[PDB]
Amino acid sequence: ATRDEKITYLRKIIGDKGSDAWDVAWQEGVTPWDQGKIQPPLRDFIESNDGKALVNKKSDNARVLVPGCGKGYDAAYFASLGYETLGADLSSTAIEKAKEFWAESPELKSGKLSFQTLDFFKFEVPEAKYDLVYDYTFFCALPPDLRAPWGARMRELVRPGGTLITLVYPIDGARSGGPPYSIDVQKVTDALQGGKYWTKVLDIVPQTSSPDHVGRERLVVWERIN
Ligand SMILES: Nc1ncnc2c1ncn2[C@@H]1O[C@H](C[C@@H](N)CC[C@H](N)C(=O)O)[C@@H](O)[C@H]1O
Ligand SMILES: Cc1cc(C)c(S(=O)(=O)O)c(C)c1
Repeated sequence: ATRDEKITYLRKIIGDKGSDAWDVAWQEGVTPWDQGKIQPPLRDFIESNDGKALVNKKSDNARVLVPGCGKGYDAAYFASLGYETLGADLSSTAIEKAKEFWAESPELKSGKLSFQTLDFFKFEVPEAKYDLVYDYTFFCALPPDLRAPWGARMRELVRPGGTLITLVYPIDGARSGGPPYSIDVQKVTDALQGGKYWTKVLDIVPQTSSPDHVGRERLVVWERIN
């Protein structure tokens, strides 16, 4: 019942079952990551002018992908802004949980918001790709040997000139624990760039962070270049 127990039990299935351990933890209720809401830094950036420039540039077909959406809080936020948003998670339970949590959302009924059980590493990239991708508590969930494929998949999922927002969390330092892995902007930079493929347009410390997130989180905005 203790959070530390739930993390220890979670890290035990990931060692025994691997990627299939995520749907196991979702249906078993062991979801110590679920905060019920989007992180404040995401809203403040979008409502800022540095973020406004992206929301006003938004075309009438701007597509947003939220890998590892969980219950799809961030995905529902981007749909509320007018984006054709897709929430993708490996767990079919989580996708079913997101569809209940946002059942009354006008965007789920209209189709702007969509929740699908997809594999970030396996699903077919749409031809038009994605104008924006948001990664929170997904890169830090992947084991270290999957970060390079993560950045490789991000290079093809984001269209040229598109945006990849990465809320780097948790920035805990030398903590060698499993999920959630301690990450920094450097680890995200190495995975994304294999000035090769991306441009770090913004790297900021969020003004309004969750209290447990203070000092362990940075919002980084990447642009896909040629
Ligand atoms: N290869 C994958 N493709 C898609 N989703 C994945 C993959 N591996 C793990 N996940 C999902 O990533 C999520 C990680 C969780 N910490 C959820 C974090 C989620 N972003 C939240 O804020 O609640 C789980 O829902 C997993 O099912
Ligand atoms: C994948 C994953 C797992 C856990 C347990 C947590 S945490 O909320 O407890 O820190 C986070 C943020 C991500």
